[PDB]
Amino acid sequence: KDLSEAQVERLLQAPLIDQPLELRDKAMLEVLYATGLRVSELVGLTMSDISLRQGVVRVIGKGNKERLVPLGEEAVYWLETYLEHGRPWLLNGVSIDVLFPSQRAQQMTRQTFWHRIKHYAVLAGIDSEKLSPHVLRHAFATHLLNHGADLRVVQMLLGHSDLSTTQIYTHVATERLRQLHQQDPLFDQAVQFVTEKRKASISGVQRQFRIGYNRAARIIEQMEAQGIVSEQGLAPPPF
Repeated sequence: KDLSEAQVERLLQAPLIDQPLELRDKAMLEVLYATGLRVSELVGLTMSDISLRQGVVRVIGKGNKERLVPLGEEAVYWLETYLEHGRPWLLNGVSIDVLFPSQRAQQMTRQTFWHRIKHYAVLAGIDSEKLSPHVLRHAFATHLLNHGADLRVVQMLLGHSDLSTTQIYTHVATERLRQLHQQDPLFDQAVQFVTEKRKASISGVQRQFRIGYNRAARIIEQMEAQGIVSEQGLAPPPF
């Protein structure tokens, strides 16, 4: 509307993670998707706003009021990965507190990050000129609410109410913070992974090739078709 789930998934998958710059953008997109943060708040995050251990980001929103927004598992993974393996290459020795610095160690603006988002939207087969931040945020929201594994209860009560983007993300943050307060080209690669590791799980295929949940799922499905795996409720091991 006009964005499909499939366009959302391609967009998140488009970044090329051997490039520090795109690995940054990958983390940025995953945070945006999970948290519903505004682009202006995203590009303004500091290192001190993140807690990977707690799984939350601190955002100064309305009234300049600090609140904690749960990041989710994918954003945590890609943040970790970015911090270890991408961000140092963006500084080249320079020392700054900006979480997502530009190519040349400066804070990005909403508009320069938006230029990045347009680049990935093209690869994803999206009209990058028609696309706007509010349409993007709302497609992220809708997709999150419909596929977040921990959000099925929220999906059931509110998925059909056609809430605003902000309302979806507020309900998502509430539910996720409640829980925290309680204590295909990859097919041949995938076949060799599953026949080797012997466990066939959507989660493992997902984290093994760092792809989205639904792509991992459609890869365990192309396998049940071709005769390779046991059914949720078979092929010999290589070597």
